[PDB]
Amino acid sequence: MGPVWRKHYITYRINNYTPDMNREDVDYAIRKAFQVWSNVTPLKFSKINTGMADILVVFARGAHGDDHAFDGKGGILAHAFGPGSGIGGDAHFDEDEFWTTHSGGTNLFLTAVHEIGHSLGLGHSSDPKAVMFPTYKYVDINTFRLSADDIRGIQSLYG
Ligand SMILES: CC(C)[C@H](C(=O)O)N(CCNC(=O)c1ccccc1)S(=O)(=O)c1ccc(-c2ccccc2)cc1
Ligand SMILES: [Ca+2]
Ligand SMILES: [Ca+2]
Ligand SMILES: [Ca+2]
Ligand SMILES: [Zn+2]
Ligand SMILES: [Zn+2]
Repeated sequence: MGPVWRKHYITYRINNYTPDMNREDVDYAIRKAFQVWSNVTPLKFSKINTGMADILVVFARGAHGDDHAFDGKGGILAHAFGPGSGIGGDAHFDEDEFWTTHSGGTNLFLTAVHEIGHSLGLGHSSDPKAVMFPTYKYVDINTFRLSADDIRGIQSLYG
């Protein structure tokens, strides 16, 4: 399991914004990614604009303060630490990627769904249709859904 969030009201803060996208588009993509997980669990997420939140969302290139430097364009897209104090929960996105709302570049929403999975304590699935499969995919977002494996994985932690 890992430890899990021992409370069901979890705060997040967007630390900074990628210049690849409009700020409002970043806000929407992240809020909707959290919503994917709250739709199948009792978890509730709340965005805050001041102070430290449980989950800090950061855009950064190369070394960014946590022993896990990003690698430039391509390769690693993002990473997130599992539930825990401090850096635990935080989700970091590689600014050397080109973040988009569509099929071009790297889709922020889909990547955020995957990283938030890790922020909540999920590892990787072996189901190729699962969002927690370790390989990037792009699917039409308005028909994107969590796979059976994703749903029961997250419910095994937060049911
Ligand atoms: C660094 C790691 C935390 C990260 C991730 O899983 O989020 N990546 C995976 C790195 N490779 C592996 O962990 C691995 C594990 C077993 C065998 C081989 C390699 S990723 O950045 O390539 C990455 C990959 C995919 C997605 C993703 C998946 C589905 C939809 C959108 C994005 C996001 C980041
Ligand atoms: Ca990269
Ligand atoms: Ca944290
Ligand atoms: Ca970028
Ligand atoms: Zn990091
Ligand atoms: Zn992953």
